[PDB]
Amino acid sequence: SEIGRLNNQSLLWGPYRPNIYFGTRPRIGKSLMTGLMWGKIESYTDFQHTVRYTCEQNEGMKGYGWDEYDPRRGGIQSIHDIQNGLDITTSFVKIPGGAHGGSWAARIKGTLNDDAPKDQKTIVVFYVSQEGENSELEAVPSENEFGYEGDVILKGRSEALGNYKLVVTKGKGVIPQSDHDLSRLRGPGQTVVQSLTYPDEVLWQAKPILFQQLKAGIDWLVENKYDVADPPPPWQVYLLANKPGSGNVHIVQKVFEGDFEFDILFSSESAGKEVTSKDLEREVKQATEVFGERFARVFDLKAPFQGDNYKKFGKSMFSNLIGGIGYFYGHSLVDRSYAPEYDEENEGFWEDAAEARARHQEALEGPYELFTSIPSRPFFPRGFLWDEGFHLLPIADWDIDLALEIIKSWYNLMDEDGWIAREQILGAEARSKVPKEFQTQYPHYANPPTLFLVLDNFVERLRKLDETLSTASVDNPEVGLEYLRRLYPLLRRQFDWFRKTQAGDIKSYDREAYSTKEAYRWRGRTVSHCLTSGLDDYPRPQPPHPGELHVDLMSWVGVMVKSLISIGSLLGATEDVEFYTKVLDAIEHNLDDLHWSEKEGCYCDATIDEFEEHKLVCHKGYISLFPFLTGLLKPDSPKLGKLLALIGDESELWSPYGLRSLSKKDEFYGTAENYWRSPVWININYLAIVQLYNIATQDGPYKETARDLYTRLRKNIVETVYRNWEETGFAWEQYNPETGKGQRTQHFTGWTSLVVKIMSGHH
Ligand SMILES: OC[C@@H]1[C@@H](O)[C@H](O)[C@@H](O)CN1CCCCCCCCc1ccco1
Repeated sequence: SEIGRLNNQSLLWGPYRPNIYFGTRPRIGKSLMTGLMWGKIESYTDFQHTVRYTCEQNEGMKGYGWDEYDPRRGGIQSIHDIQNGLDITTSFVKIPGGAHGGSWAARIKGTLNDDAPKDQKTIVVFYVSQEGENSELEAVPSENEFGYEGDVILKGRSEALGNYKLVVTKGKGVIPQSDHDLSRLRGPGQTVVQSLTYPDEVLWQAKPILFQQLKAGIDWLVENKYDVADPPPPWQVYLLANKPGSGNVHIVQKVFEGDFEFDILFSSESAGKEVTSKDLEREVKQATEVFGERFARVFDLKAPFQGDNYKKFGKSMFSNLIGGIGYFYGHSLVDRSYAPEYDEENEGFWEDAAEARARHQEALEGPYELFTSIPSRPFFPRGFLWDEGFHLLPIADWDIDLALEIIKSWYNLMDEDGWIAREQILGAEARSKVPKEFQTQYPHYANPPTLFLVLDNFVERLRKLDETLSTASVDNPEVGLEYLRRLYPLLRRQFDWFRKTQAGDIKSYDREAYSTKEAYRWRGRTVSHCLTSGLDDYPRPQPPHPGELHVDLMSWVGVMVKSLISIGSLLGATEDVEFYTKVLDAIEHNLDDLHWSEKEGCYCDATIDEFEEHKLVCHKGYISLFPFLTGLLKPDSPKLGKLLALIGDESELWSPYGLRSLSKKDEFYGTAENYWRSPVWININYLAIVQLYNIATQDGPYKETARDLYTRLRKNIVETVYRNWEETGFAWEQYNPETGKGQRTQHFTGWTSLVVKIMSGHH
């Protein structure tokens, strides 16, 4: 309980709003949040198009991301904005102390790029909001008439945070001055604050709230005879009238000519002395040193990636992955009808289930909270179930206590039946990034249980103060077991939930096999898709059919039983461990009996035919290697070796750039949206690389073959991601097997980042 409270205290504050360029919030649903906004202003209508706040990716932004980050300490973020001619640094640092989760500081630095006019006007805004019934926040008024010559001090109080002061410093930088008649009523130009109150649930809507104030300002100009005959400068037209006070929103605005910097100092009163700029500098410096030392220890790049170029690459892939960590809070949209159509028991079941959806029974439920890393800051800044399985493997290396926090956070969402929604859209803010048609979660929709992989890694570590806290759950085996003891019931619940809801039909067709129980079929499939599997458009038996069996799903169950055995063993759940052992046995046999093709030489999904007999439907690709990817095969398996032939074969899956999702020989190669139908995906490649390495480092028939493919596949995967990073600055969602080019979505960190773990090795 001691270590648990120390983690709470340590992880409370962070820049946990990955959906915006820069902002802070604690791991409290209703509390204090900050956000940064900037935009050049050249005209009377331009700011609304230039201003930046939520993350996007267009021709306007060269790139951005974290150059170093640890959620316990802070980090530095770099933003390269073409539209606004600015290179921005956002440095954030945490100062432990008091009872309330410590303090923190940020420095915003903006440098004009060579293209920007030397005399650019740039509007910067710091937006602060506080939710809660019994909380207060006040801007201390200034001496001077029209705004601030110096720092803005906000004093606030809340049950969650105690007393605090949030200071936005005067800054370095030329501040432009107006000789217009308006300066008599608005001042010649200075820092300003507007204190406002709105009903709590709209506070997150910083852009509209801001724009509403600017609009009222411009309206006031027009009411008071300032016109096109003789107008003030644009930048003065968009400077807000100063009106500090109290409210649950505080708009702090500055305008700069040329380069600029300013600081935010959040001072927890319950702590010792208040935070200073000089403080922020020291801690920024200190954090970097610590980051540096830990990176070289945890991510020791092995040949041929020992070079500094690869080190910068790793540091970028790592910092963006871990930097995506967010805290989200609010209601989810869930259909709790449990319509019978979602049982998908009929032929044509996809029209049945569409009819139930068209009943629109869903409603908001919760609130819920989640602490999680995300795949994509610009496009999907939210938790995806099987994604997090992958995100946490490098994170777990860095800070196992951290990863366990995230696992806990995920498992806390599980409902009474055993279900966790595979996509976590929590609260109005999260919903703003998502069409309503795609918000609704479905209690019958699974997602690969990849979080079990991280537990598997923790379990091997457990067998064999920011320093202490990162590893406290492995260094103190009592602590480690107590975690598993508490988690175990939930793991088991989820296992049962898969077998209850994702069951395949053996007994009701002409199907002979060693076990009558073991067969699985992903609920949720449409004619062309099966989103729940993770592999959107990978070809599946056509037409979809309740007699389908999916070899990937079965292998995922295998992944879970094996973990339940390890974790059960460790807690001594003897009754349980024996159930597992009979299940793992049956899956082993059943994988072969239901999914093995001796003709094709790989594992296939199955359906039942027109004549009601079990057919194999083989599509040589990731799906076909699943038992191997998930480590279910014995190292001397004849089948394994046949699969090694497939993996290595250039005319099938082996591209210079990684394993192709689908074989070049399959009819569905590069068809339709071509999502999982040729491209190279780093997450599944990572599984292939890990499993090759296992075979390569053991006595057995395939040792040297596995070793060769490990060597080359590692090389191809790392190089492809790195060349693309070098050329484009980005991690990509997937990679083109013909050109090697990164495609689909940028800023995918995201499981692409597994590249730092591939390079560093000693699995
Ligand atoms: O990383 C999560 C998820 C993985 O779990 C799956 O394995 C993967 O197959 C698909 N990805 C991405 C899902 C994208 C969410 C849909 C809203 C995005 C809107 C858009 C579409 C184009 C650009 O923006």
